[PDB]
Amino acid sequence: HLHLISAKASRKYRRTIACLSDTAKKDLERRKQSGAADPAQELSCLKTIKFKLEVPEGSKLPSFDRISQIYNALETIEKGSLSYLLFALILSGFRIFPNSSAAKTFASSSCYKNDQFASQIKEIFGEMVKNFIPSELESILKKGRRKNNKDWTEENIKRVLNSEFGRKNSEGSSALFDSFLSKFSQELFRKFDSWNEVNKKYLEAAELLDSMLASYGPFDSVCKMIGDSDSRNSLPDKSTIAFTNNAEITVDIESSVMPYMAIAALLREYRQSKSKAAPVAYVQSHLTTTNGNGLSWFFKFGLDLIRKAPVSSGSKSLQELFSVPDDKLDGLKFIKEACEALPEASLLCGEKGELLGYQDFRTSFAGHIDSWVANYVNRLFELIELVNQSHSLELFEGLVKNVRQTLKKLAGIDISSSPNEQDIKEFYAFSDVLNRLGSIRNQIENAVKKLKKLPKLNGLGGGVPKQQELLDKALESVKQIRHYQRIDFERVIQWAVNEHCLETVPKFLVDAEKKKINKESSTDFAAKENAVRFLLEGIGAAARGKTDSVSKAAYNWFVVNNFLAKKDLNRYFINCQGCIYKPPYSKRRSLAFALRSDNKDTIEVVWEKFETFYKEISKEIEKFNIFSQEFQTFLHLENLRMKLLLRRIQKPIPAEIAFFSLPQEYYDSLPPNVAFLNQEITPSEYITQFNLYSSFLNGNLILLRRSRSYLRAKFSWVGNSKLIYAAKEARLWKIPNAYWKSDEWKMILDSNVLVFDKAGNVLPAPTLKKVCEREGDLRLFYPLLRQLPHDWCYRNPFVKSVGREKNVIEVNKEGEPKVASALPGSLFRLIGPAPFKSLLDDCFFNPLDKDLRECMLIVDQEISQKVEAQKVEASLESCTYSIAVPIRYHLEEPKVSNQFENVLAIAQGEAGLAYAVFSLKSIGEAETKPIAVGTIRIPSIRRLIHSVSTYRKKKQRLQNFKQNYDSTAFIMRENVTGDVCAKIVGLMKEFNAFPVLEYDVSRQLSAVYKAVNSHFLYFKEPGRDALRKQLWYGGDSWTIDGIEIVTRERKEDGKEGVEKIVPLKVFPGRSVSARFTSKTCSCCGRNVFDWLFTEKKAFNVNSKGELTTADGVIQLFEADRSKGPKFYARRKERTPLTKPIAKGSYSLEEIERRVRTNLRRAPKSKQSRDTSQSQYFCVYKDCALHFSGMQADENAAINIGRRFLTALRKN
RNA sequence: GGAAACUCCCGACUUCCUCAGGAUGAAGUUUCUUUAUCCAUACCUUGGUGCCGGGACGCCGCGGCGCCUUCCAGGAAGGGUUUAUAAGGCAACAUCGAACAUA
DNA sequence: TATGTTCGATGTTGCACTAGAC
DNA sequence: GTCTAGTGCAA
Ligand SMILES: [Zn+2]
Repeated sequence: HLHLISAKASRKYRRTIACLSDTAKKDLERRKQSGAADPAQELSCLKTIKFKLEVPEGSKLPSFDRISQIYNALETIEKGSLSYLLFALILSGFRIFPNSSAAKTFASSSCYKNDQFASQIKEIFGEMVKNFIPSELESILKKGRRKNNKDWTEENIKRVLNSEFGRKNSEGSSALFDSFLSKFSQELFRKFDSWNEVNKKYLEAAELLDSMLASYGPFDSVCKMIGDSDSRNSLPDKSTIAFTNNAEITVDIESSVMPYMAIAALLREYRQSKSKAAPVAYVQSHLTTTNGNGLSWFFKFGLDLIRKAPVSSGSKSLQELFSVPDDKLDGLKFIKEACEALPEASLLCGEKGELLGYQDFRTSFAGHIDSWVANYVNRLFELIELVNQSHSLELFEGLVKNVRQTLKKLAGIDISSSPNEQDIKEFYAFSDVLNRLGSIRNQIENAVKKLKKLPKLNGLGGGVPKQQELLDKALESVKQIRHYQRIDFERVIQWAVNEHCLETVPKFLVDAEKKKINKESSTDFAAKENAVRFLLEGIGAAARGKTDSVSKAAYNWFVVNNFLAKKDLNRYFINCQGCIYKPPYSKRRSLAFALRSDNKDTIEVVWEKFETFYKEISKEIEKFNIFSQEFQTFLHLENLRMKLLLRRIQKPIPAEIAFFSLPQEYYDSLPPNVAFLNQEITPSEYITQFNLYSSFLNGNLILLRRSRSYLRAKFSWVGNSKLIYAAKEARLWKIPNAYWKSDEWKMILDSNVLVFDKAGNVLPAPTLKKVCEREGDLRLFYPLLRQLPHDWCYRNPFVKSVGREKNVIEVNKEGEPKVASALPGSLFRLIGPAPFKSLLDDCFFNPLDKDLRECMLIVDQEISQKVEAQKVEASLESCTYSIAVPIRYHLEEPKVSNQFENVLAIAQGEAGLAYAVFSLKSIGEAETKPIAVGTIRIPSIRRLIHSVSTYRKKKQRLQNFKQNYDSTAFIMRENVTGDVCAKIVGLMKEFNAFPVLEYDVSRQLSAVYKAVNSHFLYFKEPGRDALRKQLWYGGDSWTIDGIEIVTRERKEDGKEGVEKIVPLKVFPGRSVSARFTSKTCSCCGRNVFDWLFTEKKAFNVNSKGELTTADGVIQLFEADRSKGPKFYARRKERTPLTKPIAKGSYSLEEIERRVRTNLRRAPKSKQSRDTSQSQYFCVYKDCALHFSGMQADENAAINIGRRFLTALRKN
């Protein structure tokens, strides 16, 4: 038919296109002038693939608890976790730096008089120079250079020094310091023969520098300084940590709030140092330390060493230069404690395995931490300004300012004290307080500033959840919630009894109902039938659909008591459609059922009837599980009754009576609905606060009713990028005969790599060995290696595949095959389909195209909860080990260049999508004739619409234990979303066009459309952008040469700017405001909205219904009455509009509905999958759609095309 | 668009198409589709299918049956309706806010 | 405003080179 | 020649 590209072909089309993006073109250009292309300096993207790993059984795999334990070491902020220690370190008076050198200088702060020297430098050079202080000077000389920075030419030396000193390329400039670097650089080139020699001989270099400087001015001896600090260094070799006397120590403090202080402590110093950097970045520099570099020693050598030596006795006293008294030694005790507490690294090891250490996780750990640091620090600042910019009120002001100190001290801006744990507690409480008052705000506002709540202070967490413990808490939570449920229920009714305020138990509805219908309606007949409905519906709802005892039981009630016809009951109950009670003066009125004429039950009776029934199930529910389908239903009934029971009160309630008497442990937060307990008598408002128990009850109930879940532990370690290429040893390969006609394979036989079976069947493992050893580029056999039966596997992270012989080849990051030794039963086989596996190959054989990146090991332990001992107990089920391997598509390859000629206009039908293509060439007023037009199926859509209104139970799929809400709905949208973009992508290829899509305006369905737009159109928001780049392979924008478009921005207060034209850029899609794209006609070219407005601002229908317009003659029709009501239904043809309407004179509005009704007519057959008004015809007798018909999508598609086209009043 | 099915909901236990490549050929102006061995082993989704079960609607002589039409006396011309050539896949963690809806 | 559902979004990781000791 | 513990390099 018109079959579009899908799968690999579309991935190829999209990727190719990426390469044609504006940036990519730039990159290629750069290569001409640049010559060599950097992998990291060109467009790329990451494509992650997950492969479960087929670990062979008979492997020494650890218990999940053992696996679980480590993971927690890594991610939890409790004592015995890395986060604590890092926190302990700062808290307990220490500092972490990226390198060893910066550490030594810091400690020996005294030896280097940076303050004066800079002072002097300014006077003499008359400008402050970046990083030109003795302290920093020492590191620079001492530091080493890599890559092409090592080249020992005068120029390179100057280049580096320039950069280090923030000196700009000013050759012509006769700057005092600029000309000093040249002299210095020039005088350094001369006297040392390499950079490596410069580091070794660092006082000589220091000297020289001081010597040169001597000529310009009087400066102290750097080298002396260097020697001086050098003499006093006590620090362990390469320590990236140091102790500060100026620091404040806060040992033995709360784990929950420790993070708060360290950030605060560091933040405070940010100010002392008068740093120019952002606060967010100052702490990340100083906490984690620049790529986990600080922790590389600290987690491996600093940890080891800090357990083995004693705080004071080399004694960790002189090594870290502690206070001689114990002014600040309380500090070492807290960190010494932190180190032993952290368990030694365990059970994860490298190849030829030896255990991995905490230093191997520095990158990820730092990323986790710094992410939080960014977020938390941003909060405070938000908080402070948040603050800066009825006894309780008394409390606020008094208590408000104290909040400033909390925020300020937290932020490190107050040196009055370092924040107390209580400081923290106060903040929330205040939050507690402000919030109430805000509501009060709203309290008298509907009678007729924002003391709005303030945001939370962030926290950190992590580690596998304790499944059993959490479950048990729920169980106890549930028992207690029910228990206290009753008491609040019992007492309030009891209170009512004494004050005798109870309304008629069943009158309530009648009264309440009757209030709804604002009219006489005889005495009490019109409102009592509807009162009988209501009871039925409510109780009707609980058991409709369910197949439990109670549900069927309820059904029986309806059956025995004969409220409705059997057919009727079934449809309500069994088929699950239609309803017992219609809201009066219903706007939809979807054929309200007929309660049986015969039954003569009275409203008072039903409640007595129902009440009796209710009693029955209550006896029964006693024999069932709390977590049960039956109980679930009963609760539904119980709530209705209980509320109805509660609702029968005509007087307000005493606060002491209704106080929601539930302990705190069992619950957490009450929304704002419940922000009260002067003026607290609540007129029938106990219902909502009352509803809490159920909702609260429901949450725990859900958790315990969930049969399956999984817990996840994930690990990412530097250097975990090695995937292994192994041969399928057990198989015999019959190379096809026709393989030898190609020169390559011809070449293969000669090399004698191959080893045959007596039968002439190649043996893979044996042959594999040959290929490894035949000296040279392995690349010779890459083609064979791609054909030779092989498997991609991964080494067991816990055991040691030492290796005696070179079994297989192992592949790294940029394609780095390395003949390694693989043991038997030591590899895990990656499990995935062909396309997936193939990429893995490409990563090996073809690195420039794509290469492997660091992977993540994910261990999902699946647990399942089941009921025993009248409790829910969880038991471990299956463990799956998976590997997520990022694939970097360097791409950065070009093909035969091209551009978009046509345009793709897209419209979305609710049962698919429609398009229209226009040529770039036809840019004149006339001839905007669409090259092509059509529609595409896309079934998912109807599935989405048709499911959301059905409200069916979401598909059960394993959920993380952490997740407490269903994500089933989300995934589907993601899916539906995919197919929609696919087609557009598909269409795009054929027509070499770039799409134009309507801004949005079924609501579930809109969510997806919103998303679809994310993929093509340009948006700033990171989420929207991220989606796009995924599709277009990191591509940014494609600009069409020779075309451009008219833009119209705004200035201020919604004011029109100016019509400016610029070159046209498509991302690869652009947008158009679809204002009544649908109303207008594609062929006609005339909207109907014109007289719409014109007439509204300031009626001669004919016999068949003709109207005098400005632009033609609009012929409005009514339901044809030619053959009778019963018949069309007979064929199912929907009663077409062939019959005219002529009432002589019509209202302004009347035609509006008429025309409304008149254009988007519906479907030909009743048995359509379309309910939407799929068809629209231009009204004029002129338009060809009048007699013919069209699809709204195509039409709208066209208008859309045309409208956009006008814009590009460019060439 | 090739080949197929036939009213319409809600539920219950089975089968799995498609999939990335390598040396070939036979044809059809730098492409289109066929076909041989051969490596790649099939992950996560959206799905499809077979099956019972509980029901419903539109006719009809509590029960039979099921897309509308029309012509030979159960059969030949037409209409519609629905589709599988399946479709998608960038991971992870921690944080924060509320966000939509339904009558 | 009220009845029940749910996502929406920020921030971070998915380093690479080599002097000196294994 | 092999490896890892340091930390520079691009930003
Ligand atoms: Zn028209």
